[PDB]
Amino acid sequence: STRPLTLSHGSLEHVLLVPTASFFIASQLQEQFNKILPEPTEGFAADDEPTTPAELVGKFLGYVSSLVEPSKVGQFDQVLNLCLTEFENCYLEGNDIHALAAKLLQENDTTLVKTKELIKNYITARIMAKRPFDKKSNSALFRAVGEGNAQLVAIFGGQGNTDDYFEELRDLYQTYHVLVGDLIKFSAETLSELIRTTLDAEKVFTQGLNILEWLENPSNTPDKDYLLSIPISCPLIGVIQLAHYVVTAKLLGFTPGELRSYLKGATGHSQGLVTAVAIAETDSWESFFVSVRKAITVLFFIGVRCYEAYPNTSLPPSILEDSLENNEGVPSPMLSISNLTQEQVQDYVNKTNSHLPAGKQVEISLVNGAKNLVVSGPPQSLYGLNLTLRKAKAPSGLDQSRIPFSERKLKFSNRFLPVASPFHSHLLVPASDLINKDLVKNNVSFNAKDIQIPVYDTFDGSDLRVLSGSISERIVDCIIRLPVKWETTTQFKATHILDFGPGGASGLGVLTHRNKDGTGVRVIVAGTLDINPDDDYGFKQEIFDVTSNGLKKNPNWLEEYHPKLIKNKSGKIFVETKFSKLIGRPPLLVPGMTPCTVSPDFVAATTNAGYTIELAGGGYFSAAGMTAAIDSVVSQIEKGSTFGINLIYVNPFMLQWGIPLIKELRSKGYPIQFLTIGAGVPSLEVASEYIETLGLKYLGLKPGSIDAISQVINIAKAHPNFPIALQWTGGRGGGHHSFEDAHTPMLQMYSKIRRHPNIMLIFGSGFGSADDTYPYLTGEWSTKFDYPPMPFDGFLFGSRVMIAKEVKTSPDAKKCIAACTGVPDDKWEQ
Amino acid sequence: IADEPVKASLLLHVLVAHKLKKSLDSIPMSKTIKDLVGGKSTVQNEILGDLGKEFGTTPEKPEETPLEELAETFQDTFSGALGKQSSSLLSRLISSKMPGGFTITVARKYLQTRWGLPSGRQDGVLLVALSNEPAARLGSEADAKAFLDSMAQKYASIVGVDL
Amino acid sequence: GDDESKIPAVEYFGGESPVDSEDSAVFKATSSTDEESWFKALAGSEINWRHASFLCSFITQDKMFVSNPIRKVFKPSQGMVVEISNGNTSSKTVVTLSEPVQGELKPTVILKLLKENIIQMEMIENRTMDGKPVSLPLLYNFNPDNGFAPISEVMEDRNQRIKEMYWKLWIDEPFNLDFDPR
Ligand SMILES: Cc1cc2nc3c(=O)[nH]c(=O)nc-3n(C[C@H](O)[C@H](O)[C@H](O)COP(=O)(O)O)c2cc1C
Repeated sequence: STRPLTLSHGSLEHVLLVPTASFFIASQLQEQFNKILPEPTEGFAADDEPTTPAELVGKFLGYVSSLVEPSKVGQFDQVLNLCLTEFENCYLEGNDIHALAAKLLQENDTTLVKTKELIKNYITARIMAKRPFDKKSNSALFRAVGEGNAQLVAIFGGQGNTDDYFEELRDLYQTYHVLVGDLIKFSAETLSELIRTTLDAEKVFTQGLNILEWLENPSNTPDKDYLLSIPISCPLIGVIQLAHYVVTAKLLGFTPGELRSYLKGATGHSQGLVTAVAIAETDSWESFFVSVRKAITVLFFIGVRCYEAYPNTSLPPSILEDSLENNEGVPSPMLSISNLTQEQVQDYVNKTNSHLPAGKQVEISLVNGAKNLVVSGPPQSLYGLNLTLRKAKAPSGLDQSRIPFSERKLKFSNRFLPVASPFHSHLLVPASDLINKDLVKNNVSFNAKDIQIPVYDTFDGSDLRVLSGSISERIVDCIIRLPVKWETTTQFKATHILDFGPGGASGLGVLTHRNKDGTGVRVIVAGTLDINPDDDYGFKQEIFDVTSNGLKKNPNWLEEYHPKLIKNKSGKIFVETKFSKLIGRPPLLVPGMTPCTVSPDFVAATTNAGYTIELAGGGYFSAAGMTAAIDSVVSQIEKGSTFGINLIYVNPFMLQWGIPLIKELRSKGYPIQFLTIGAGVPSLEVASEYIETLGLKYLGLKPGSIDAISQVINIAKAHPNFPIALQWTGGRGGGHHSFEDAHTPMLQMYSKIRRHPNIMLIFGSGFGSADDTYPYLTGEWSTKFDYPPMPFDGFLFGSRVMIAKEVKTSPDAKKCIAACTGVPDDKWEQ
Repeated sequence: IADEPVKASLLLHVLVAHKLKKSLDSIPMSKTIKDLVGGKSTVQNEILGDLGKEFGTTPEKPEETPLEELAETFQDTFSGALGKQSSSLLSRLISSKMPGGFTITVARKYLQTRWGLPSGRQDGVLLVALSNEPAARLGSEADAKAFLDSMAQKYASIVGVDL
Repeated sequence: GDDESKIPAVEYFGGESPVDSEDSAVFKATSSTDEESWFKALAGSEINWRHASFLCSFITQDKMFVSNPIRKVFKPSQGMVVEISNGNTSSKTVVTLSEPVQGELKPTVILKLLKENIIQMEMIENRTMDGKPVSLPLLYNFNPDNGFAPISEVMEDRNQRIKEMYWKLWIDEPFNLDFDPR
């Protein structure tokens, strides 16, 4: 026997069959929760107000769990187990609260604030009724790890990921105060003992470090300076990385030994390297609070002794106002130089270090990517560097599109770092010995035998286990002396990567992704919940989700766009690429050239040699004029042989007669295979007409710039089923050309192009032989610029074919084309 | 008063102004989103997710483009449509500042009656409400109508229509 | 590794959009039969003449590219039943269609290789003057050397065959078209 109890808010309701024996207490709870429930609003888009019935049950669960005692099993445990079971039998069809909170955000009018309230309220209510996550959650990731399909590494963030680290630590203590409560008081008692133990700490820490006080009461929380000061910033980033790691392991229901055992390896960035060894050693929940005490003691002693070494220095208001007037950020001993090569930044450092003595020099501290460097020195000598750098940077409101690429002024964003000590700087070198003495005095040593999985050094990328010297000496020496090489350390092979670092969405996870996109490494941002709109990196939800859509890896461009060989019945060998598969001829075309491909002879003589050539619209002025040429092609070529038509997009009159002319020749079954729009890209409406009306097999396009490529992709979106041949041509091409370098725009867009599989990306502009094409067929061309291989579907040869025997070019023009020597890419802009 | 589809330069401006927590005069359009946000990339990447929720397609790297060059690019494929994000942003603006009970329909007919301002003006009018959000809930109904008069006077000044 | 033997082999190389075992099968055509899954299931999996026949969306007439009649005929409608006999070797594979003719189920379309380089979509009418069903041999060349449109309809005497069929259906004389119209 059961008695129905409804909980409603305006239009949304939920019915819960409460046992009639204890029903009269569930209507005592229902009135008091519906008092806590605000006034109803249209859309339910008000904050601290449920939007879904699911978020109303999760708000009730959290209201009842807020009153339950984890010692004294009161009456409200026997009313949580019936509304948390209905939660599991209404909403949680297998998957966690996180993979369905990801459903809510993207589908219903649900926000990240009330989603992280639902996560907190469910997680408090599950562990409140004394139901810890003990079972092994069968996440498709882990299933694949067990089967061997997936490999995981656990990266760990350093400093400067965010302006405020402490807000991720407040969000962990907000959502997970029930689970983290053990680590926070333990760390607060280790540090508040060290302070009375280690000398000078009491001086280093003025407002003290009883973190328990500032996490219970957010109001007393000091500025992000006493917090930003590294003797406090380091240990609390040590804490938050373990806090993510433990929160993951708990939710899963694995021991820190099991989660550690699963991972192929682990690594950290700057001072996150300590967390990686702290999780590599650990075996059991009991044998965790020894890895915690080590990590916290190390980060404490680096922090304290580095702040006593090179101290923070007061700064003239005259420098601070100028630095924040150019939006270069608040001056600090760490400066990030986005979108520039390493050699460039070292050049500028050398130029600034010319005017400075040895004690005040600036030195490249980090390389956090291909083009994402950090420099370190005295704030004044960094300002002195910044003065030189703002004299190179182009104005942000400038259009350079009409300027040659070599004449263009380089565009880049330099900023200062949210940090209060020059990490990986010679300035802190006198602290190394003192740190090492304070470690040995407290007896903190990481033994190479205790570390279970490999852990990758920041400086050289080697395993820390195989170290001859002290592991705690090497870690310190890596943090305060050695410049981190993030593209060197992340040279391991994996399928997924787990970001337990602070920062999340702007964390180290996304940085490593952009550093490694297209090597088939589905990186996971494990430190935050949200949905990736484009879906190239994951979040918290696919850690747990117990489905088939848990294993959805990233692409490995060198693999699925590896050119093959294939053979027909005749023993003819074809190069197989995405493009040649469609057209059934080699993926080599001759693009519409006025006047080289005007001649109906040269269009038929190229087709009868078994190749795809465009008839040049440019050369014809009336529907009759072209129609004669087409017919002459049709009469000359063999049966079943095809060809295409090239229409310039700056001649509206041509398009006006042309587009009908094709449309009705398609209607009469004329062998017109494809239309190539040259010199611009049609609008979505014009392209949508051309694709759906003219009954082609695919639409050629020659986008001019990056913006044009953006539009070409937008047409490829609108019409996903219809093949598009993006015929990308650099400025270095013959005839009507742009000002662009042939390479760079691909190195920006190539990812985004390959996301839509219908686009046959056809490279060209420069080529006249197999040798120089080979790098672009394979995808190795892009290795030179420090990218993953990015292989192309096919080519086009304008200028190379102009001296062919069946081209109408006058015999004296051919001697003039031949005579021309030509020049390598680099020189073309002259 | 003549009805036109909402201007996608005002919409963008309100988003960036309300998103950073700044007024309409402080942030000019001749400035990139990276410049005004400064350091914080946590803001940037989900401003780029909010612009992708409004208009859908965005340019390549709309981070370092002035908001004239970005607004102008939205005019190509925009037509008056508030969509999802701005419609929910006005739904959590009313349900936080307008007195408990005040509906959008009230304000709309009120703008139609007092001012003669149709739906294509009222979208842009509600965007001026959000961007210059009042501090606390305007419990007094008259105070909510005295705010709706001052913001419809900022809308009529900015657009350049006499009211 | 410079060994041509290692290179895969197919019939004809082409006509594969970039977006993407049974010998004796019987496919019943439902009202809500998916056209694409149907045609794939007719084509099977192996790339042979029959695969071209049901998945190419354009055939060749002379030099003109017309809409594939093989797909048009075999378009699934309720009451259609297709059998595929000998569907492990192409050379022998036949595709018989039966439909409800005067209530009862009768064979209509026999698609098969008449030769190694010739298709024949033998079309059959049952509703005749004498009762014996009348037969129309629509020939087609399967040339796998053209990987885009490997199916070219045999235009040689196509009118001669079609007429010769309609003669047997209408006229009750011996077939002869060499007389003066005047
Ligand atoms: C003589 C000549 C005529 C051309 N005519 C056209 C044309 O009508 N339409 C067009 O889009 N591109 C035209 N182009 C550009 C080519 O299609 C192609 O992008 C270029 O030739 C490839 O670079 P390459 O010459 O370095 O091989 C022409 C190029 C040349 C050299």
